[PDB]
Amino acid sequence: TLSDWYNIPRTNLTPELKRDLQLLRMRDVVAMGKQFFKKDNRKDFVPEYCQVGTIIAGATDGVSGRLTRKERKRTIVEEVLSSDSVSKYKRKYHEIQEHKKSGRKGYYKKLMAARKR
Amino acid sequence: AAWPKAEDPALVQELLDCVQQASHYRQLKKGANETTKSVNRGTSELVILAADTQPLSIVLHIPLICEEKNVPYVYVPSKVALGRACGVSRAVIAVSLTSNEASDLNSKIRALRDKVERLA
Amino acid sequence: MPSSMFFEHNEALVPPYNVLVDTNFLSRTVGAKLPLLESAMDCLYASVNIIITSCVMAELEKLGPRYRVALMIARDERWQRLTCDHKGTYADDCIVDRVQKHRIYIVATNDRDLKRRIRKIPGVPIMSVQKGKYAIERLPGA
Amino acid sequence: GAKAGKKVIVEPHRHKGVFVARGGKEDLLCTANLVPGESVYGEKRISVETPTKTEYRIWNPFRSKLAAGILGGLETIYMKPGSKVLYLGAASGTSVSHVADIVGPTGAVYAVEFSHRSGRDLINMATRRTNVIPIVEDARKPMAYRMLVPMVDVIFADVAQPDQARIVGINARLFLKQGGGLLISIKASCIDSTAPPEQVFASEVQKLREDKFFPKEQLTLEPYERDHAMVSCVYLQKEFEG
Amino acid sequence: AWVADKARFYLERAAPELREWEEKEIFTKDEIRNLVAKRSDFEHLVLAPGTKPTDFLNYVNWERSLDRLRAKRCARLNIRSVTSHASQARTFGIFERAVLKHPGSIELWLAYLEFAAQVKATKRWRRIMTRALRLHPMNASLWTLAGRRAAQNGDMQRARAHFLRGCRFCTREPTLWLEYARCEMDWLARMEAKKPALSGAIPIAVFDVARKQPFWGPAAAEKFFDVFAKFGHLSCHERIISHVVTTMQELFPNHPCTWSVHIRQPLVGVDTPAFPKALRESLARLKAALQSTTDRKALATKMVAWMDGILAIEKLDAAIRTVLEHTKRSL
RNA sequence: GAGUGGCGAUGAUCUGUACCCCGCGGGGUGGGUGUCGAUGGAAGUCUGACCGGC
RNA sequence: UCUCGGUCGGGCCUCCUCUUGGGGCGCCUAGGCGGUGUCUUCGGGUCGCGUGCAGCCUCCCGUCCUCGCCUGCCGACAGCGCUCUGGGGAAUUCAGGAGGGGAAAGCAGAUGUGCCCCGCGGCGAGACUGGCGCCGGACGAGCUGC
Ligand SMILES: [Zn+2]
Repeated sequence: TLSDWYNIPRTNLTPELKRDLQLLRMRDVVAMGKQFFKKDNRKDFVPEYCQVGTIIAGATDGVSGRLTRKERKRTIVEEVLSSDSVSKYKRKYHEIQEHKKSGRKGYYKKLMAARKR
Repeated sequence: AAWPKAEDPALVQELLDCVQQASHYRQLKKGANETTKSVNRGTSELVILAADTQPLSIVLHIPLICEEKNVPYVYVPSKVALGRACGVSRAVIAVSLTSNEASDLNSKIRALRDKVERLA
Repeated sequence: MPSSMFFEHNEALVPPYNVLVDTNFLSRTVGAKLPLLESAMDCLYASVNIIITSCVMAELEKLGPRYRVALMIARDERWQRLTCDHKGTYADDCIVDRVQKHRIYIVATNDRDLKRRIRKIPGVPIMSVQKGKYAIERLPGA
Repeated sequence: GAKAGKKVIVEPHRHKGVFVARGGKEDLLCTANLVPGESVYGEKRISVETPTKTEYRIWNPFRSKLAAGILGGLETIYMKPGSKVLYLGAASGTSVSHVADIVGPTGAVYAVEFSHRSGRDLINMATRRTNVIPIVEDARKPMAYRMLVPMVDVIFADVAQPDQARIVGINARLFLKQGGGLLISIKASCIDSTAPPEQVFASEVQKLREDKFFPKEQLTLEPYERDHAMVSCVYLQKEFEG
Repeated sequence: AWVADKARFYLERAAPELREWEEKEIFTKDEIRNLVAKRSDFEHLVLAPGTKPTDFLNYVNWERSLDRLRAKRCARLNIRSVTSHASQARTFGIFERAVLKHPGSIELWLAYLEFAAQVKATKRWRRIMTRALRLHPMNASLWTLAGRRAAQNGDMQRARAHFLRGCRFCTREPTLWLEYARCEMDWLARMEAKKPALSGAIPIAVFDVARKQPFWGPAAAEKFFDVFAKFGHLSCHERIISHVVTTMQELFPNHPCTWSVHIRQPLVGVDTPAFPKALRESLARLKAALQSTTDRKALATKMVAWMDGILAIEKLDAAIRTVLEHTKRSL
């Protein structure tokens, strides 16, 4: 616990918190080009002191600036999975997989069958 | 409560004239509520009120948020003169006037709140 | 990146122009017999305030009484005595420190050393003296 | 964007007592709530328990020049838990509440304001928090509250005055320590409206410098404000704490 | 800490009297070993950083009892021309260093005034006195002690200087007003005892001016009657008592303090046919007063305190003694 | 010849709580709600023969 | 006991006696393995709709097929960096360095006390005077410092 940062405890590193930290170094891929971020390329993304909180309330925004009962979800990764563009994630993923199966081994196996046939 | 009271020897006249020119450049938020929105949103470059308000408490609230946003405010003694200074056909009780990047109007706002800073 | 720059154009320098004066320039204008405020005024067509750092008056005073005329014209009480606080009393590093910080000033110099030193940092004017008048390098006005 | 109820973790910032709350699509600078459960002016804030208690008011660079400097990339802010800060031009006590959240329970904020109405909201906030003192006086008369303010570590200066360097000059000549912190917000349109803002900023720096401060850095607050500078300097020494 | 250096000055400053005590036959050599080592331990304790007024008074008590030990041992060995003034000068040094380090310590200030009074250092006592009053001006103990010792020395003008400045400062408690009526009427007791003094309107001015003060209350006015109620052998004590009772029965006329002085008022100038006469006069005022509509519980407690407040006197009618016991039972 | 009644910056108007079935009226599910329920569901109630002293 | 000249010595000074055909620990990486996720292909299982034909249809399991991702371990060659009485961890002994916090943290001239006479001076009531509404002289009861 930091003594001059008002006792933020050390990171109780769980696999869900580690998923959330991965998502926070990877938020540029999440907002798929609609929003770009401060490029933060440090090697160890897990900090020394963290504390998982929630936004409570602004006293001027309660109509549109407030999550609902079916959206106050449990992790940041569950929020990203709850949001849209998940089929957009899968679409870009199969562009990438279709480019990484380019000429690798099913290609040369098709060539061997084409010659031997 | 009108301690930044503008003087009728032509400082009021330059205030209302710059109100009219900002009204012709569409830089003008009229009325107390829209003035309050411009100050709270921080678009405001200068703000005039009217001390001829019949209860002046209904415009006493914006000097608070103008002190918070650090924008100059000053009172002219007639809401009717402010009202047809805007060109409204009703009485405008408190007006706010914003600016942009490049205008001679923005220069006139600059010299005008220089005079308001000579008051306050 | 400093305020009021648009791709190596300082819009922050506008009349009344500020001008840091160097010992090179005070020596070569008292040598060229060319009065300082009227010929900077005449080469910029605009009201200037000339500023003379204590490194510059320090170096002119370190130069001996051969240059007592250049010192007595350098201590014109019209002018802004810009007091510096650093140990060296070395004018070229004081000027490039100051111009590098604020990037408002016009630097009146003649030496290839310092002129070549502040051609490297963008948006600063260099005022020289070509034997009958002054010259301005990179102020895109007059 | 930063909707109420989104999960957002909090890590410390580089400064002492300043926190940064990283969420999925955004990040939010925030301080630690000194009086928990209460927002001052109606702002979003963050609650978290140790692994009820921990609370973090979200701090706005549009309503605070000091948050505009911390998001503006300031080297030091001179204020830490335990400091004594002399706040100048304290309208309604909003940024005074964030400074009071930085210096915490053992610190002390000495809020000065001229206006009586912002005096009243300042007495509301300063009745809620016990490290801030309310002083409703003229900042041009420091001998009015010379019985109220001891030698402070930091002076924060946000006044919209043409004689800003003189006001902060005499306030530092009465109340600021040997080698003191000073952090001034400057409005070039407020000092000299017909001059270019870099020249107004450099001239105010020179007036502090012949007022015997020592400028460490200058940054302009310009994704969040226009023609505003934040000058960080140190009184009578080159290095801060002495 | 340079405590060994500054302590080395005070020890080497103490050395030639130890020389003279070794060369006179008064102390012996191992006694001086114990003496030098204990002087040293005190000097390092005293010049040490974290010190206390207890520590300064420990070394004052020990150094001064050393001076008395050398005095009695000197009287044993019939020595003369050995003197005490390095001990007294040294003790003034311990005190000056004491009230220089802990000046907000009235144990130190009153003890230093006690030493300066016991060594017959009067002018120095007044200088210490003024320094003590300047650092503790809200202390009725010090203002009272200055005024009283000034009065017993005999300079009543300087006494009134210390007192009137005292009544200027100590104005929360009535205490110093009580001691200035007590000392000014002590002076009028001296003046009428030696026989301005014939009128004596000064404590009446203390009374009527004392009306306008933040302490001015009925119980405190009863303490004024407890002050003025002594020295009944005077010229105008009936006039002063009568002004006190009259003014309280003009300003607070519904209080058991005013009824209590309405009881005890004829018993001022007494100490004997008038004693049962004014005692039964106080029974007429008593029976007239206990029935009065006022704070009857407070008058009952005051008169239990007063009937108990007579009992140590002798030569009284036992019927009166028993019937006042039954009146305490009845109330 | 006299006395009353009369919009708007001291805030007019406009996009926007949904769709659908009918003659300003009525109906099928909304979504967010705020309650008390409920029997209903997630949802099932650890291991079982040694260990300590000497 | 005043100096001078000379000489394969030394003190003194200089630059070599270090920078390795070397080792250790890392970085990088072809790749391997572990955890794990899709895509193709076929076979089953299933919520539901429709005509309960034809089918449609959300979900689940396996196979085929490969590609992929882990602050994951291992990692050859080539290359690079740090270091070498090899490299780590703990216990303690010793030698230093930096920073915080606390502390009246205060030896600028260190002469016992009291009275009286002198000397120098300070407050100070009260009193006169010169010159131009002021400034100045020069008297002084008393009290006090040194
Ligand atoms: Zn310089």
